[PDB]
Amino acid sequence: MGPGFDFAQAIMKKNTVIARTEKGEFTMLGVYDRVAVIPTHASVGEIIYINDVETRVLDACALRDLTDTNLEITIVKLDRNQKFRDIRHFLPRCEDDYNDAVLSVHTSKFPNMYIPVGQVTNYGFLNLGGTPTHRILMYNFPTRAGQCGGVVTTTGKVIGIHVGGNGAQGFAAMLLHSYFTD
Ligand SMILES: CC1(C)OC(=O)c2cc(Br)c(O)cc2O1
Repeated sequence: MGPGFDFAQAIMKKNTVIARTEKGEFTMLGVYDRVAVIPTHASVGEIIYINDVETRVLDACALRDLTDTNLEITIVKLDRNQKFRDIRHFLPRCEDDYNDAVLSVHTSKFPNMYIPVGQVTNYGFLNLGGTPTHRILMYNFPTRAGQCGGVVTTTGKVIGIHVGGNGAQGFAAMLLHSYFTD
């Protein structure tokens, strides 16, 4: 409908796949080469389904900060025959607050879904499902089961992936450029 939705659509149309694990179907953001991200609660194994194709997992790393605190981001390298468009230059370098964000989801349950969530707070610490978690972003939208892995964008920046909610607020794990240096 406007330039926020334009940037979100550009990311969804080229840089997402549908990931299926034993714990469900997730929006999965591809970042560069065969490297993608997914919430750590997806419990990625040795094999994952990518757009309903059986795919070997070459590497999976559940990220923690240097306090050894959960970040809820797993970086996955996929044995796929095709590379993602490199979007690392759209990742923030530092922790920050944002205005006017969009949460975008693409699954069998929620195809082509875009939500204007408004202001995003650098919330920091969250007890997420009983697990102490750092680098959480918060938005005041009643997000629901099925939106985990959804991409959080502003115009020109990919800032997080949706990892939970409490019925009134939604919570995303930050994406930082430093997670994807090589
Ligand atoms: C009520 C409650 C906790 O129920 C869910 O199952 C749920 C899942 C996601 Br994902 C979310 O953003 C928010 C949610 O709200």
